[PDB]
Amino acid sequence: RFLKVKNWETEVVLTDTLHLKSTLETGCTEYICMGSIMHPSATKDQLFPLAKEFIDQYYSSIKRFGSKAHMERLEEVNKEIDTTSTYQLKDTELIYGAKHAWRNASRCVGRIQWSKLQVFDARDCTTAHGMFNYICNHVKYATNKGNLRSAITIFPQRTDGKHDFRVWNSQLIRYAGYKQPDGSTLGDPANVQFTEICIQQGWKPPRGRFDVLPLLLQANGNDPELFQIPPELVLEVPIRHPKFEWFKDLGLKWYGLPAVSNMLLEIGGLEFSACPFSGWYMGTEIGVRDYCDNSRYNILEEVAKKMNLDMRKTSSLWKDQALVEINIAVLYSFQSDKVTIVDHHSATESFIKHMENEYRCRGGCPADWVWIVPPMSGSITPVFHQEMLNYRLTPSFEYQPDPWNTHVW
Amino acid sequence: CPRFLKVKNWETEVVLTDTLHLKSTLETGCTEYICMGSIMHPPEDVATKDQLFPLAKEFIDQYYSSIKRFGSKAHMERLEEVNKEIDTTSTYQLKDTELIYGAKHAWRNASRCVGRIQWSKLQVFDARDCTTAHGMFNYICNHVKYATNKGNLRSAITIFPQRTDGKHDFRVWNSQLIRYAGYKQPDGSTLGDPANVQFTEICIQQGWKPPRGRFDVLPLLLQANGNDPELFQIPPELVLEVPIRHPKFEWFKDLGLKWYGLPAVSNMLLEIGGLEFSACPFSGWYMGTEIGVRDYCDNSRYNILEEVAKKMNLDMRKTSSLWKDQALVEINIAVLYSFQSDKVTIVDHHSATESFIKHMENEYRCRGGCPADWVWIVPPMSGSITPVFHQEMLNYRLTPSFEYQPDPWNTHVWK
Ligand code: HEM
Ligand code: HEM
Ligand SMILES: CNCCCc1cccc(CCc2cc(C)cc(N)n2)c1
Ligand SMILES: CNCCCc1cccc(CCc2cc(C)cc(N)n2)c1
Ligand SMILES: C[C@H](O)[C@H](O)[C@H]1CNc2nc(N)[nH]c(=O)c2N1
Ligand SMILES: C[C@H](O)[C@H](O)[C@H]1CNc2nc(N)[nH]c(=O)c2N1
Ligand SMILES: [Zn+2]
Repeated sequence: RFLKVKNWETEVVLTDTLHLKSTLETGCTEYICMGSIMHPSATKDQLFPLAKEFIDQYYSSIKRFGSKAHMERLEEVNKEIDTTSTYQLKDTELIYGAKHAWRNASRCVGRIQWSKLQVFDARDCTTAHGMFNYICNHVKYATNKGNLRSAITIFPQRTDGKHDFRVWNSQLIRYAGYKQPDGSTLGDPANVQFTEICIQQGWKPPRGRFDVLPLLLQANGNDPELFQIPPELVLEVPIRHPKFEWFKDLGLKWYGLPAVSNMLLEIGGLEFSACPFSGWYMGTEIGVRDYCDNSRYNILEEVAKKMNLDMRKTSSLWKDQALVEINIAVLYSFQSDKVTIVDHHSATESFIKHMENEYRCRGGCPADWVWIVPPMSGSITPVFHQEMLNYRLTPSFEYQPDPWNTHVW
Repeated sequence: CPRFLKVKNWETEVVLTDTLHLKSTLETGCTEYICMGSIMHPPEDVATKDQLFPLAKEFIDQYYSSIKRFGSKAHMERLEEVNKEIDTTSTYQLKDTELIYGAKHAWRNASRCVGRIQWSKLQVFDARDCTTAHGMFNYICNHVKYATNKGNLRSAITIFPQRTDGKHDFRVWNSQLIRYAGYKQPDGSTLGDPANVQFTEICIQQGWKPPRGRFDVLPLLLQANGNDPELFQIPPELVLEVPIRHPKFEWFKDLGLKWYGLPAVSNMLLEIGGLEFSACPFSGWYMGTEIGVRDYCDNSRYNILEEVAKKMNLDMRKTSSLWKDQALVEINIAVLYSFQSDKVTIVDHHSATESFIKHMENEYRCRGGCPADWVWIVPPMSGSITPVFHQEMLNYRLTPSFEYQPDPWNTHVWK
């Protein structure tokens, strides 16, 4: 079927044909929808049709479907799968696969940029020291003195499952979290477990509120190893407020480079368990979730107090006032330090434009409303009013288990 | 489908187990290859004899299970009396007790409603003896006055006769009992509520004389027994309204905003045991954001962010200053303050969502689940600083239920 999606603000109706091409499951059925579940539920024989499908859409994308080059590649991949229990992507294929996995990421609001992605091939890597060198170069390239540039670094694909390359950090750059005797938590509570694994591995914690975690790198199934990122490569921003001169005294900072390192890139049936990728921040990521989640840095009440707000009744919306002021500060700080950042109004605007683009040239755009709508001021951004269809296209980024649950030393 | 499904809360790590989904009765719109969770709405004939039997049995069984009389003499006797009735008259009539049970459970089952902690406290008015539009008018006035209660609002539903052959439907043509008119001007601007322009034009055609103001209460347009609909003015003393003022900004009063106290949906269809109640207006009380964020600040609605931002002396040329966000909070502070001051029941989105989490947890324990539509349950401002944002939810359709239905002017055969 052709499916329609309506924007209820503009009455614009788009027509989705692209969904007919998906094979992977969403988790929903005709009787139960799991649209708000965060994580719902290879061999020679499995591997070839997947390989064939990806190769097919690649040569289709470059308008050479059924070409001699196409036929040979199909033949080449078959004999290699047969003889080696796997196969290797051409460079052009790797780049195409990585850009399209971003393009297909239904939960990403930043996808208007999908084709501007710098791809670093690290499939010749064999050691954690190698991984560290590769990741350092990535961080340096992507940070670019504040003029952030999208990048992905791709390490060797999974083979027998026992020689996995893994970045054990969930992001390349995050702040430590410490469990106080107090019972309270210093730093970022989200990272308390990982911080303790690093300490247990020999890392000497400064026990501060914003200590950059070391890299914990696993290469070829071996034990992971600790590395400190050279600090001149770690760009950070002191958060200050344009009208509240007391905001600086709060002592808040964040890092400029968002770099997810715990996901799995899947291309043509090949699995890349280590593929750190980075872009730039949407302000709410920091100002709403990182800072104001009860299970994170949880600063709302501190801020509302310096704002001298009545905090006795919820209906004074003191939390909503403090939240807006915090997010103003973050945007103002990054902008003032010339560090790339986008606000949720601009970002969601761009995404509606991107959707339109994708429907026009590709016949659809998979999108996850639950994730796309910003965590504050939802209905005054255009994506709130935009119906979206969610479905799974490959190449893709997938979740994988945390390494400390499968690996033994 | 698996017998046990798990939902997690990511803020509190609390995990809940759902078994109620097994009783799901029809389509969500989703398939295993595509999710339609953000789609708003995913023949003039009626249920046949053979279609009606198992639907009725299913409901009656469920009713007698709820009163701990499953398999009793009374249960089996009711089943037989219903069956005889469907067989000889092609339909059947609900007992008052079943009617009340069914309405309460349609609310309880309403996956998009955050106020369901209140579901068992619902005044049901049986208007199945109604025959004319004047009678519908009488019943609706009585509803409004009861539910309003001088500002101490009480949830209520009034239920008109069920559908028979489909050519004799009772319908309230209004989408809500109380709403403000909208008027398209020759120059393209809109006066009043742009959402209601179509319906307003219908009323005007039907004989209504429009004051052509910013907040004119619309008349009722009421259809009884499949006849042409008729106009009635709701007595203005029965329409409680709240002028919007702000605790700090004294200029806010000058914006001349007000809203009505009673939210009352009148265009949905109530389905009980396969019976179809096409006119079933129900009402509760407002969550502040419904008015402060959607009614006032949607671009296609009253759209007042700009005017408010101006009076707040905010820098409005860069989006990153968050001038829209700042004014939105203030508008919603005013709405809550104005309702509380006039002692009209209202709930803020923090209190409401926390109550719904408690409600949901209780439902999981006593009922084995609680269907919920995250896209609708999460508030339209400040989403992640409410507890429902972090709550995984399962969405599925149980019956009895409230359902959407075509707009009556689209289907009506004019006499
Ligand atoms: C360039 C600027 C970018 C912006 C502004 C952006 C924005 C976002 C945001 C706000 C989210 C929600 C994540 C959360 O709430 O935790 C997200 C998710 C995601 N992004 Fe993007 N992103 C950008 C670049 C990228 C790049 C370069 C990639 C990969 C090459 C990418 C892949 C993804 C994926 C796979 C998700 C889903 C996360 C999950 O399922 O956990 N994004 N993005
Ligand atoms: C008593 C206090 C109540 C509160 C605070 C409340 C709150 C809400 C809210 C905020 C919505 C979303 C509305 C929107 O965004 O348009 C909603 C939807 C809904 N409510 Fe409740 N409600 C209440 C009472 C009731 C009652 C008494 C019923 C039925 C007997 C009911 C049935 C529904 C239904 C069926 C929807 C679905 C909306 C749709 O799909 O169009 N509610 N409610
Ligand atoms: C269990 N989830 C693990 C991954 C969590 C995650 C995945 C992808 C993105 C994010 C948010 C961080 C981010 C990443 C990127 C590339 C850009 C951005 N603005 N923000 C978190
Ligand atoms: C397509 N229109 C169908 C009805 C739209 C609608 C249904 C249910 C609720 C609402 C919002 C009004 C409302 C009703 C009730 C009972 C309570 C409340 N807080 N708010 C709109
Ligand atoms: C329960 C729900 O799935 C979960 O809280 C989601 C909701 N939407 C989100 N949206 C974004 N962008 N990021 C998130 O982490 C989440 N969390
Ligand atoms: C496209 C999207 O489903 C639509 O804008 C929804 C989003 N969530 C909503 N949530 C509520 N409570 N009410 C609404 O009208 C909507 N609109
Ligand atoms: Zn779904």
